[PDB]
Amino acid sequence: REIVHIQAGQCGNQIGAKFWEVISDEHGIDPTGSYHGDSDLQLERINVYYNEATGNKYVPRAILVDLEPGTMDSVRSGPFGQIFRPDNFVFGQSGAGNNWAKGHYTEGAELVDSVLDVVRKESESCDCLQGFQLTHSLGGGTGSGMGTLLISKIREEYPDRIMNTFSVMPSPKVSDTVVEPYNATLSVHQLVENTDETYCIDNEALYDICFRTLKLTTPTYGDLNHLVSATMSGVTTCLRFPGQLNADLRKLAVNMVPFPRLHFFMPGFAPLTSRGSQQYRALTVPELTQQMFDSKNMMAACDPRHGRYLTVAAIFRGRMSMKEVDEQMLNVQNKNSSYFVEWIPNNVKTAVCDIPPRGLKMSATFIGNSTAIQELFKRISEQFTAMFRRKAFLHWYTGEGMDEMEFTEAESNMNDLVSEYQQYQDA
Amino acid sequence: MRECISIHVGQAGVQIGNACWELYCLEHGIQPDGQMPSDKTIGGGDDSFNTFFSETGAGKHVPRAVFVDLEPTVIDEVRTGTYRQLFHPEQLITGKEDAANNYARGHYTIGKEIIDLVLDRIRKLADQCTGLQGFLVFHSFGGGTGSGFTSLLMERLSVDYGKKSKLEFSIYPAPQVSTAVVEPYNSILTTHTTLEHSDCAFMVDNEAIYDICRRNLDIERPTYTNLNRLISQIVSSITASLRFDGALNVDLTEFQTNLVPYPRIHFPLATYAPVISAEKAYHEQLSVAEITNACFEPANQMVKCDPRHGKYMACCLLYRGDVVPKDVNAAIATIKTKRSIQFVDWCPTGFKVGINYQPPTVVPGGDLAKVQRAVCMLSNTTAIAEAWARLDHKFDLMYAKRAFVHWYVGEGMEEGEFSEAREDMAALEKDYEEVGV
Amino acid sequence: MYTFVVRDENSSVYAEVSRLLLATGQWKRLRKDNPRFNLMLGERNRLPFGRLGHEPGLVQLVNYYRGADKLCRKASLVKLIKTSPELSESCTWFPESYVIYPTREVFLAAYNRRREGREGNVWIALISSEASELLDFIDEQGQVHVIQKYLEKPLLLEPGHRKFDIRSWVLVDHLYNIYLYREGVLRTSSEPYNSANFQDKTCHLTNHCIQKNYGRYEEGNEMFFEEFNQYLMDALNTTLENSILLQIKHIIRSCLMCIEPAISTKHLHYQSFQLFGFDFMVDEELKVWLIEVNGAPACAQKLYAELCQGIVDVAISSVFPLATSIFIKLHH
Amino acid sequence: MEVIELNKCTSGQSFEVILKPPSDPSLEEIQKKLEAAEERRKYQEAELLKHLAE
Ligand SMILES: Nc1nc2c(ncn2[C@@H]2O[C@H](COP(=O)(O)OP(=O)(O)OP(=O)(O)O)[C@@H](O)[C@H]2O)c(=O)[nH]1
Ligand SMILES: COc1cc(C(=O)c2cnc(-c3c[nH]c4cccc(C)c34)[nH]2)cc(OC)c1OC
Ligand SMILES: Nc1nc2c(ncn2[C@@H]2O[C@H](COP(=O)(O)OP(=O)(O)O)[C@@H](O)[C@H]2O)c(=O)[nH]1
Ligand SMILES: [Ca+2]
Ligand SMILES: [Mg+2]
Ligand SMILES: [Mg+2]
Repeated sequence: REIVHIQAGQCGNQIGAKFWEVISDEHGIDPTGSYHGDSDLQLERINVYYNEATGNKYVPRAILVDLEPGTMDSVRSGPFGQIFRPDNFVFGQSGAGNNWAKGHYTEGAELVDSVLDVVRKESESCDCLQGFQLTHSLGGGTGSGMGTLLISKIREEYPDRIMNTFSVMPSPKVSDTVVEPYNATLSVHQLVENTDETYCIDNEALYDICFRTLKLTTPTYGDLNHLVSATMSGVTTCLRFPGQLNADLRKLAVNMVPFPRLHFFMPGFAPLTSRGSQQYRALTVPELTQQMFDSKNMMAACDPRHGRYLTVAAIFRGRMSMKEVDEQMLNVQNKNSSYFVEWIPNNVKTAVCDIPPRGLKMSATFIGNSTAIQELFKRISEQFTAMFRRKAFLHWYTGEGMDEMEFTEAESNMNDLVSEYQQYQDA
Repeated sequence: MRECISIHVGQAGVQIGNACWELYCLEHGIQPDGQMPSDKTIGGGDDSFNTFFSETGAGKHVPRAVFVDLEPTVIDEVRTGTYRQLFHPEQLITGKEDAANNYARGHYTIGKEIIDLVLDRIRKLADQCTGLQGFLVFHSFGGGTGSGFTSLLMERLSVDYGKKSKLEFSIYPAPQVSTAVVEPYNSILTTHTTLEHSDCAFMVDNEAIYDICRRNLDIERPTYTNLNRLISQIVSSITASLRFDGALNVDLTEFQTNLVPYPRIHFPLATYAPVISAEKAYHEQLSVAEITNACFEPANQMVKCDPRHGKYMACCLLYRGDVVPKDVNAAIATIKTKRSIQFVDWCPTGFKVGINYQPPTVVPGGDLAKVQRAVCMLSNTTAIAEAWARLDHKFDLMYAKRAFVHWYVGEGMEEGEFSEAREDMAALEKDYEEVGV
Repeated sequence: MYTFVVRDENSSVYAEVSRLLLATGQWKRLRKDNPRFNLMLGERNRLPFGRLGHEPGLVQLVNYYRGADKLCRKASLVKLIKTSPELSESCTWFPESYVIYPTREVFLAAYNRRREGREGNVWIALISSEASELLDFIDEQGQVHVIQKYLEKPLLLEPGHRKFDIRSWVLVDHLYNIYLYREGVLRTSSEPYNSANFQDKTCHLTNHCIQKNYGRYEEGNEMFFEEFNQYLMDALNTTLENSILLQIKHIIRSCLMCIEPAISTKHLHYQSFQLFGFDFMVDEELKVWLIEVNGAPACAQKLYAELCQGIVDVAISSVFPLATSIFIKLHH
Repeated sequence: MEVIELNKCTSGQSFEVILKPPSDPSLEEIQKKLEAAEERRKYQEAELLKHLAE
């Protein structure tokens, strides 16, 4: 059951590259795509993310997309750039200028068919394609605008497959440009209709985790991406390794998503770790459980205590007593029953994987469909209207052919999304 | 002799079929290559074990069984496992992508595409049957295939085999081993559609099998392999009369005659004892009165409920091992005085008993210990309706918010089929209510 | 921390227990329909016993015994005694009783015997001396009532010729230990007793509210045990224990050990305790009779503090430990 | 009490002890529900591919 991975834009390719670094290392694949590992459990489900090339080399089933060649040239020169298929690099030249309209309507349109051709070439060789995962950001132009254009076009050509995104939400604490609320609000409107599962990775939360918990005084995008590549390895554990649940992208959406629009999950990771610095005192399972439900480990700046969990999926990596895991997971549900909806029974799921991530003896990844995620969309909706009611910076978009209406519409659909999350918060 | 065809649907059905057929082979002295030395009639026979195994001129004994999953992962293990040579591949049927925990996907979308293939492969087994009595269907309530495709298959067998009996071994869903949050939906949807097409259904609540494995086998975290090897002993107890010489429950129609006086109320409660650990070698062998007494402790039931607060409509005792009728009647008299065994006014307060002297067999290196005598009680008691209420409540909690209903409508189902199924279940609880008070 | 839910808000008793439970810092109250509870103070109509004991990692306890209605429903109480060879033939402590269905033979079969023996032929549902005045009266109701002998020779406190009944509170825990509360109550009629023409409504049928006088001799018509023992001591040269309590403890033990194999939760997937309330009557021969069993009882305002605590000590915290006695264990 | 109908075999025996006496759809109609849901499948998908056309 193969997955086709797509990374678009600066942020898309950087967290995209690190992801392939992390999971290649976990599966024992080298920058040359040759398997030098010590366990056949590394290979059992390697076809999900890797194609088997000639000479038994492994090539990521990955498509790299950008409207300028800068970031993708850096990936190719990066640590693992040689593992990627060179035909799967698809770049433009003029760039999208942190402009949703350029990625979605004008500059992206020239390039979008060249990408879909590479997508088709990868899907055709799949035994049984289950779906796609897109890494991108919502604040820029290429990943924000062209990414949501590919999603709409992939839905056209593969309407019965799963669309998965790791979408990086913008924050003034980590801000490239004042138009980021415009780009995100236009992308969220697309994600609501054309994705099945979206991991809301808020740069606001990644900064606070780097600054406050990790005591990094001035963190880089590489420090934030370290947190992202660890989360992405977590949420993909049951895909990449064998388990009891017979895990696929569709079953995840069936069980996580009670209503089709409310498919925006808060990721979480434990323990939280900085780069290079190693932790030697391993954790107790009570510590893993307690941290992964703690707001300080949430990758979206929302307080889950300000909402209620519709569904939760926890995945533990490492050698540990699964009876203790069950006891501890049952403990937090029973101690905090008010923060779980009572009309969805048995709405917490726990899987375990024996293989730990490089660095830690045991980890825990958290995925949550909380109604507190509205706090994130409220943030974007406020930052949006602060500019929009003066029509500020709108010339950047109308010059590319867009109308004021399309902004007003996107504003309303997101505000609707907020009120729906509030609908089920007060049940 | 009259043949019975076993059909295993979905992961739970397939894996339990493995558990049962491995045990069936050990009981009948059949080897993983199909050879049965003790069988002198080579290439044929109307013996009782031929009710479940047909024969080839080469001396192989082949299960009258078909395995169907909408995904190859579980059945491919059968194709490569210890008993790979037992089945011919036309009996192992796989799709490419499962029903994703969705009844509507298993019944309509993927089921419609493969139902005719399965029925054709089933017809190949029926055309080796001089007199077919019916089918034994193994499935789960919770999976999309186990729930969706089974109700489709069961509707069709009523058409193609109208007069043949159909029995169910159904796995009732339990959070301790739950694969999906929508399993109450799948359970109610499948039971409603299948009810008219099933003659007798033995529900096995995974919660019961879990706790039994934990208490009596001292397994802190039981596996599917742990659960299924226990279940196969209960299934073996129920089918033994069809595979061995005996007077009780010889045809499939006797199960409904002895256990089902009312058509809708066809869910007997199975109770099995003794379950003793293989690691505990220091043991104390339980008498007839001790194991019969355990049949009325709810901890040994395949569904947790309180028979004392319900009425019985029929009660069978299936003993295996060193048992004589005198000790049985003595045990019954002792128990009758000390336990709340109320029968309905329209049925006799009797017990139908059968005894097989071959003691229960155990898988070598299993978790179950070899015992001198075992019993399986089959009681049709209204107290089992507790399981329906539990299931229907969880259904009512989610459906009030129409949670997850869109995944089902997105496959062609209508919201009204949910309400049809829940009303049927609501009637089923009332039917159990009238009989029990 | 332990968790509990409250599904009977009119419970005079368990209102206090949830108050005491919260006031420990080790118990949190959830919403009524939250399934992840350690303890349930369930309702009185259709308590969902079938849904209890199925939460993983949760020891569930409930304050009601499934099947105790047959002891607390008069029509079934009567049926329980006539049939059970644990109480048959004629347990010398239960009034000769009969159940009557409104639109039967045995009620008349012995009614003649007590006018043709010229015996005490008074009965009770409300009261009357003639059969037709109740059989036709029950037919007026539609609800099935029971009919039984009316004890015409009551013991009477002095001064005042006061008729009373005795209510002892009993607590059975998950181990089926029978705990009799050391403090009982006498609900004395505050008005003297009529003995011949009983058409007078509340002149003799003692109910705590039917007397609505009510609160004259001692507050609330409630004489506690320390006084009733002293009256017997001074007025009859005996004690409450010998004259009355040995029989009360016998009947409680007898009634509760009868239905024990039917309601016990010894090996169930959920545990159960229940507070019962027995109602007794004493005649002039110092002979204790069983009026009714009340499975949803209420205490007296002087004793709530002490009783509603002993429930927590021996019936709740014995299953959910934290970090002299007021009961009398009736051994069996 | 009363043991009745005892049949003895070499593998075992059977009997019945009493303690007290007492006191389908058509293949046609299947497709008219099966196929009627493949159509709702396609009506919903058409409205999607139409919405993507706009
Ligand atoms: N006792 C037992 N229960 C099982 C087994 N496998 C799955 N289950 C239970 O079955 C339910 C799900 O049914 P599955 O058989 O896994 O579903 P399926 O038939 O494969 O349907 P799909 O969703 O298409 O995969 C869960 O509640 C499990 O607890 C098994 O091998 N033994
Ligand atoms: C445990 O996490 C996951 C689970 C699945 C998965 O296939 C799955 C199948 N069935 C369930 C659930 C069953 N009951 C639930 C209650 C709440 C939440 C969930 C997910 C469930 N999950 C897939 C995942 O990656 C694709 C995944 O991430 C690592
Ligand atoms: N976490 C993280 N965020 C990034 C990274 N690069 C850019 N961003 C965020 O993404 C937004 C800029 O979008 P960008 O990807 O550079 O524009 P694009 O090339 O048109 O897709 C800003 O809000 C940045 O904070 C990165 O490497 N890591
Ligand atoms: Ca033969
Ligand atoms: Mg940038
Ligand atoms: Mg399956």
